Amino acid sequence: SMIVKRGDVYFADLSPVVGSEQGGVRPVLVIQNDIGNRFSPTAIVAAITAQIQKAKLPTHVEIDAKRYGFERDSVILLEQIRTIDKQRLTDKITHLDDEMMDKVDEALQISLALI
Amino acid sequence: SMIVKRGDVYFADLSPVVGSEQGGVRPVLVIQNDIGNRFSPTAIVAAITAQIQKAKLPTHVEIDAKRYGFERDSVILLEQIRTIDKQRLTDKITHLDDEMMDKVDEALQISLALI
RNA sequence: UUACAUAA
Ligand code: NA
Repeated sequence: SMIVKRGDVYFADLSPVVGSEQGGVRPVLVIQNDIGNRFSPTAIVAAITAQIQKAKLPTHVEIDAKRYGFERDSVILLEQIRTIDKQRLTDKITHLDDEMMDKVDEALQISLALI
Repeated sequence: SMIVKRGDVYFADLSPVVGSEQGGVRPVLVIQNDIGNRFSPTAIVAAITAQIQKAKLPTHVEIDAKRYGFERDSVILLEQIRTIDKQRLTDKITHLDDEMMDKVDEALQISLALI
């Protein structure tokens, strides 16, 4: 399988889904550790949306599109995470810096009560 | 949406899946924080399996069925996470104690590179 | 009447 790295953002097809799950083709952020990312057929990712541009919850991290290379201002949803097989991935969009990933890590810890 | 709690174990159908995403009806462990569990229509869960013969990865936590009231000795796969609509949850099996959840937390931190 | 894969 393709190698990916924590911090990578890829388009992925998350369909089909049930109820309030996030579906469709959308950007996703790789949040699995890099050992699994190297050896496993699967990655763990967080959904990104543009339906909001500002964080509503402490599990949200805003992405400034111009700074980070996105089409529009988006938000990473650390309450919407899932293990996906790498075949769902298509094109790599970008790789987020440490400033962003530190915010992602805090949001993930809150999301999963690891605080 | 129904109230669930971190530490709860429910059956859920994780299918349909692609590739090596954990599929089928199986127990899942709620790992989302309880504020999210109260206010959101989705729950973040980890898949559980009974294939205890596979090599134990650092993202795996073993469940002794006699102690914890399961049908057979099982393994919590913290590399297999899903955010699912609560309507997927069916029968409640049990609620895991703090000793078990401390091991889950450690494995989750390894899975998501939050060590 | 409830997987496979994945950690030098
Ligand atoms: Na693909």
